[PDB]
Amino acid sequence: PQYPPGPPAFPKVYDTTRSSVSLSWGKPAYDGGSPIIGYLVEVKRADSDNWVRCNLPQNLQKTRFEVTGLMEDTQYQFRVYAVNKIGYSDPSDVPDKHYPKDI
Repeated sequence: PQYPPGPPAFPKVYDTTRSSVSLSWGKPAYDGGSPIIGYLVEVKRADSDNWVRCNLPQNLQKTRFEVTGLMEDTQYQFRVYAVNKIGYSDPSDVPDKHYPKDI
């Protein structure tokens, strides 16, 4: 008997550019009894209700991802799913709203 994994641990922004935001997280506390196969990153405009998927899970084995194609001076929010062969974790929201900016 196997379940979807738990939420990714400690998600954060760790870099930005004027057109991208880079997120990092840690492996979930539990994997539901089947190995983690990937992660799924979703991004929305902070002033929006429409989340957009940024990648295919099997394409994202590492616990970091650069979200590209973002508009400078526009605020975004992010959430990350852990995935295994059973399904998707509860998403782990990335705290706060974030601008893509040259820092």
